[PDB]
Amino acid sequence: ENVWFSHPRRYGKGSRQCRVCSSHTGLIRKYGLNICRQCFREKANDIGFNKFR
Amino acid sequence: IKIRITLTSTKVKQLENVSSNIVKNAEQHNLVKKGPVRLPTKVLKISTRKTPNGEGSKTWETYEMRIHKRYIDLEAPVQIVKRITQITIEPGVDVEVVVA
Amino acid sequence: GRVRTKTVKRASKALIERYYPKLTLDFQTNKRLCDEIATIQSKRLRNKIAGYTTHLMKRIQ
Amino acid sequence: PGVSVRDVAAQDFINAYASFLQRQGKLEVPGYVDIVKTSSGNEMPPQDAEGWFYKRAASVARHIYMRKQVGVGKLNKLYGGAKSRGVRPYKHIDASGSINRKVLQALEKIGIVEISPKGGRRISENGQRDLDRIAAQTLEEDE
Amino acid sequence: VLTDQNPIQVVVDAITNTGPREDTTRVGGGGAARRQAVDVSPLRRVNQAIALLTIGAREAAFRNIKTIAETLAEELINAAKGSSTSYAIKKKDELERVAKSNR
Amino acid sequence: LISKKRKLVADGVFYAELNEFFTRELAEEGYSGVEVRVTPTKTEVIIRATRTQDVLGENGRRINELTLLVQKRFKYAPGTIVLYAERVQDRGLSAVAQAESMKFKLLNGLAIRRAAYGVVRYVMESGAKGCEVVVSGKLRAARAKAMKFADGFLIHSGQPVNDFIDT
Amino acid sequence: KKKWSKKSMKDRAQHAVILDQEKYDRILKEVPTYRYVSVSVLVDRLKIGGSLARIALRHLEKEGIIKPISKHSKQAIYTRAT
Amino acid sequence: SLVVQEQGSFQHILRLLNTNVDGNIKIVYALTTIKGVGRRYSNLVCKKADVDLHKRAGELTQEELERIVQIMQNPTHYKIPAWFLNRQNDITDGKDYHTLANNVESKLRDDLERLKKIRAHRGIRHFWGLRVRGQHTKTTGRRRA
Amino acid sequence: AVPSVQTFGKKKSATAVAHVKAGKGLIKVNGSPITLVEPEILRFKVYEPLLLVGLDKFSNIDIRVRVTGGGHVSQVYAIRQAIAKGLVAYHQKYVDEQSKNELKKAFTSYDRTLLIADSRRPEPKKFGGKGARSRFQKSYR
RNA sequence: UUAAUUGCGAUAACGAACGAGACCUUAACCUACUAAAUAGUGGUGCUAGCAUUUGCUGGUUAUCCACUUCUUAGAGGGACUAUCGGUUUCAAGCCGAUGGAAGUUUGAGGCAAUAACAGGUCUGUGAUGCCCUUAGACGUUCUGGGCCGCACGCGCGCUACACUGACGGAGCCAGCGAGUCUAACCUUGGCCGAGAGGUCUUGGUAAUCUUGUGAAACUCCGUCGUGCUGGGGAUAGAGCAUUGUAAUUAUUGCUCUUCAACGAGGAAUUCCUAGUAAGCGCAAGUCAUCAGCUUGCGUUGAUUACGUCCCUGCCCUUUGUACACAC
Repeated sequence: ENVWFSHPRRYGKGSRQCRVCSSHTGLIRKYGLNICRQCFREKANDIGFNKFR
Repeated sequence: IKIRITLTSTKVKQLENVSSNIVKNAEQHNLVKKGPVRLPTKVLKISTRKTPNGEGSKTWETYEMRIHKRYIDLEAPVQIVKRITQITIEPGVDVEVVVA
Repeated sequence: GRVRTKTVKRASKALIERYYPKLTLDFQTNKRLCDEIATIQSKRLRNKIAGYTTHLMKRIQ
Repeated sequence: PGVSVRDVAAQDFINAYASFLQRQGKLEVPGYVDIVKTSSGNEMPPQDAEGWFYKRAASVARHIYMRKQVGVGKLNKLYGGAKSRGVRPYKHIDASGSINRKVLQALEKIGIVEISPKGGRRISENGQRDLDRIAAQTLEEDE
Repeated sequence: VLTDQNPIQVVVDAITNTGPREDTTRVGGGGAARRQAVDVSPLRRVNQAIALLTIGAREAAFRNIKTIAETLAEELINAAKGSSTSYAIKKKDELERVAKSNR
Repeated sequence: LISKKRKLVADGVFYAELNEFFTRELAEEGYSGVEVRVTPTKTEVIIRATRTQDVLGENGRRINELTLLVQKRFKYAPGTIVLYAERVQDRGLSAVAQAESMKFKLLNGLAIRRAAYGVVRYVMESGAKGCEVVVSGKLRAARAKAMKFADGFLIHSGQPVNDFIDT
Repeated sequence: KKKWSKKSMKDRAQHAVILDQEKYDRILKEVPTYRYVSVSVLVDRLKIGGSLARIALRHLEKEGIIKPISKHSKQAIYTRAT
Repeated sequence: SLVVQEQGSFQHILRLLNTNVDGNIKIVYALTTIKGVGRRYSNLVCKKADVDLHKRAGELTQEELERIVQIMQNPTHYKIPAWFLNRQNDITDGKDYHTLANNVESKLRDDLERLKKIRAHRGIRHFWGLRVRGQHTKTTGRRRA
Repeated sequence: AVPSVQTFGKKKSATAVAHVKAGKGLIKVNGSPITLVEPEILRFKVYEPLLLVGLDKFSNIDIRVRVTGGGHVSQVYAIRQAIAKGLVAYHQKYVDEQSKNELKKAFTSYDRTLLIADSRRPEPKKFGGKGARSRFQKSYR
């Protein structure tokens, strides 16, 4: 029908989801990562993000 | 024709020898050129809490990554874009040929 | 504190064990000689190894 | 000698150029001089009342002399300041765009600042000579 | 302008005239409280002298028409000549008397 | 098109997505790692595994299927990405291979003590200077306790642990 | 509730806001005896409000007696010029 | 020297717009006592009246206070911006108004009563005594009763 | 090829380069004379290198200094350090040691900061406080 | 003795391993190398203003030439407490003075051992055993409220309680970092409006354009005056705009007006040894819009120790124990 998904999710948290688990709440949109923070820690050393200091 | 070799990577050693090989191919034959220009490194930094939950003392992190950018400026006719175009590419670093 | 680690202590004694005259009574002259003798991966580490060696070179006199 | 706008202190020159702008008010006088607050950050209108327009024009023209191209937003950012947002902490707030626009256009009418390429304004050729002549005067007034 | 000598000379004699010579210390050890008098090093004498002069003029300039400039000037001049109206001189009297009583 | 900062962030995500897909699909093939080499137009993705014969598989349909699988996912063009298959060297010094191997032994029903000590003996006989495996969870009871099987020496702090130890 | 603090100023002795005559003779004959004069000095001893010392401090500086030893930001130091 | 004497025309207290206007202070700030006139509006009124801003309230000639007073009761007639008034586009008629000492408080009660009679959210909360702009009240606004 | 030398100087993050060539005694900063500072109190602090030894050595040189970065006092400390090093550099390409060595001794005899830059630099901020050493207010109960 | 079971040495113990240290990153130094209109510098032409007497201040990418001091880097150097004088079986080392850019492991972080909590999380996971449940479902989805609701009690924070001030003019200097492709981001410039903001365009996938982020605190001229006042802006009334399908228990921004507590804070308690505290603003994160928050950055920059176990806690040894879920 036309009422199932008529709500306009294009300007908020409901319009964005993780590419790994599609989790809400905290995400990392910086540099267009679109990944939530807690699994970002697990896969941090896969994208080239290291920790020296 | 103003061929410029742009190189970006995260590994300094692999990007260095690619420039060295490109500059060593340049100083052979004649190929009057401009040497490696050392652009400032772009250091990404995403600061995140270590705790996956909300419990725990405030302990933040910083996952950083350095991008080294160097461009090589060439100046010669077609008789070297049959020759320079033979990419000396190692894993990591990339090349973008730009003319004029 | 300036207490030297056993790593630089044992290596310096081993250097003088077989190289009496090589390590001269001055720091700068034999500091590079220690690098030429032992495989040291750190400039800081060989600097301290030569410092203790030179000091031991002075004490034996 | 070789005196110029850079061979003078700021306070003396701006007052001197304000002095040689009030004596003959050739430039202009906007209709809303006595009701502006110079910004949304400032809480009160300037207390100079009668003047304060040639004083700004003197400061703007002197600022133009040492630079090449500026804009009305650039003047707003320069002439702005911190705003007391109540109990909230201070924050930088740009000045009133209309005020700097009227000053900048007024400097164009007399012939002291004109438009420049690559955008923005620039000191005028007649503007440079009279502004430098001001410096030769203010130094010798104290002498 | 007032008290026409060299002001640097006035500053140095003021701090030498408002630096405590005897002071008390904590010795409570074990038993509620108890004081005990000790001596003051020359370095601490200068540090205490400067601190007393600054706080006295700062407090006397609190909610008062007199600016900190004249308040500092009056405090230093009065302490220079050893008058009782000085806050620093009065404080030096308190510390010395307290140490003298608990000697 | 895409700025350099976003481009290198995207390819690492491309590496992360590709690595996890291969790990979940070729787990039974003794997958070890991947190298994503990029070159203009064509790009090559070298796959490291032990059972390289099964990695390609049945004349090569599976490796062609894997090439076609990442084809539609990553929105490439026909003939732009080619999947390779390189045999893993020093298989006894690849923690990823041993971690998968231990998982299959535990899933089959092999004894934990025999499997954990069997793999560590295989590791150091291959030419390693130290190994350590930890098994934690509900073992032999309901309350969870961790078991540690180790031999040799293992540094735990500094740069060299990242430089040397693979976890 | 409780404050544990005092609430009182003193007794505001409000004085001249516009310069009068009976004290105009006072100022011209009383400040030339000030070894140190400034804004605050005649505020206390001569008992002068806010916007009259600044005019009076500008008065004698331009006209006569006291002289600019150091007139500067928020402090106009003048002596007993004679 | 910008020194002038006084003859006796100084009055220590004023009374404008049916309210107490204390003297001894500058005219720009002595008019702030009127309920509904602030620092900016008083500055605007004094500026258009040409009353020599650096003048005490007591040292003001009577011919200038009426000119100030008339501007208070009819600002829009004396070239005052339409955006410099407290009561803009009145709900009764729509003409730009300016409430005064007694008008500021009285008109305030009328609009609350209009809000209350219509049973709006702002009207009922005003009668209740709570906040009407949406502030939190869990930890704030305690010592009110 | 006209006589000239160049130097540099920093205080916290500023830079100041003095192209001290051969001239008639012009000391300018950003195109303005030396007498126009900005703090108007540290004007004698930037006047320093002019007055420790005398103005006679300054009569055959022109010091042009361009400054960028830092606060107003940092700019002042950049200017004084640059001109002090500019004076020695002019004496370190033309003039004798007796001119230079007692020049370069007397400058440090008064204060070492004229030639030697301040080694202290801002420290990085650590999590848990507004600054490096400072921490947020912790409480119990 | 050391920050350190870090070393000297002693010694039924010898040889060792992990941690620490070592190591990595960053901040400092390089007038020595490689260089460079996406960073600059000087010079040659074109050109402007002041004085012209000899100069100074400028503008100018196709006007070209030369350089890398400042600007960025890559490969490297430098720092080891070096020497001397005291103290120490005269050993580890410590202290003072004798270079330096750096002599509190050069400063600051990263990494960070064995064992443990019956610590936090099934509301991160398409990781989860078990229980409940699955179609008027406890799933997903639609509409409107709610998480903000206040008699009251506490914890982080922002404004202050005015003259070292407030207000109005001028001077007016930083660093970190981010920014649009098949989207609509950072927006320069011109025009309109008191302002918010609107409008027509331009530059930028980035040291290049936003931006020299012309930031604020700061300083100089004035207004003011010791006044619950020109301090302070809670509380409200009216109007003007932006964001969104939607703003009403005002998102926020702008203008006027109302101008309340607060006059330095009681028992008690938090942080801190150098660019550190503190004052000051900026960038980024959450973001369609909304900072009083957090993570970082730079600006101004004190006093006070160079010690102790007195209070609150920690490590080792000796000793005592009716404790072992262990004062």
